[PDB]
Amino acid sequence: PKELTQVFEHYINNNLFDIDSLVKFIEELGYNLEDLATLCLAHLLGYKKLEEPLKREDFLSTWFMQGCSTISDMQECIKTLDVKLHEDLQYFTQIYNYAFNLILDPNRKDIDTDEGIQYWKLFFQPEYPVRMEPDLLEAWFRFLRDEGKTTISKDTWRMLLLFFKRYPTIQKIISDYDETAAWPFIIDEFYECLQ
Amino acid sequence: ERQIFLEACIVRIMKAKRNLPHTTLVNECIAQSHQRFNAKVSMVKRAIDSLIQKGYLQRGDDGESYAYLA
Repeated sequence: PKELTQVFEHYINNNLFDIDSLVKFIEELGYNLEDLATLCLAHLLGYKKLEEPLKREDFLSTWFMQGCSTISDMQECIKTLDVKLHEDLQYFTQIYNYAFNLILDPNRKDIDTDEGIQYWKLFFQPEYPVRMEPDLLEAWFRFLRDEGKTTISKDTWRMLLLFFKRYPTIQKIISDYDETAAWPFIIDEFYECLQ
Repeated sequence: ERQIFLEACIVRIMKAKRNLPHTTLVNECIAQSHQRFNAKVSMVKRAIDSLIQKGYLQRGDDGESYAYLA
């Protein structure tokens, strides 16, 4: 499809579709790099880590798989993904987990709490599939910044989802949270932090 | 500062067993875990985290099981 290879050729810098070209591309579609939709887009084109170059054959291949040929088609596609992120708990989970490695520095095994909280603010919004009292999410952040926890591991990360899914209220936690369970030690410290 | 016997203990059990439920190991480890002294289920848990982070254990999909990596 000539349009596809024409679009890809539009946002290229020094013969590459690098990070600065992805930024200029999603913004034309109406988004920002920090948005959950970009996570959706990244995941579709099959990124492994955000700053890593996107191969032509990869771009031309995914876009054609969907049935897009215009920017207007691409924009239409992401909007569906972003909506799926709000209605399908499977996709939400699948993307939540996919996010860590993307955000994650290859020169590291953990992400900094700073960067994690940013994405948590978006992921756990009242509107989304994992509904919870905004007071709890505020709690977790308060605890993270006070006990001086500066980094978060993939395990903790993938486990906090399962956690908030079982417990949507600071109430329900104090009620039956069972500290003799697989919840990572970090969660227990949080649990002990409540009072 | 010496929860180290504990890590030593888990991998010993996890190497031989190769896959367990959280509760099983958290208690099975405690079983042959005391003997040098009593250890709270808090402590054995932090070991798992330590090993999870070192590369020894990989948490199962369900979220409540551990698997011994290479």
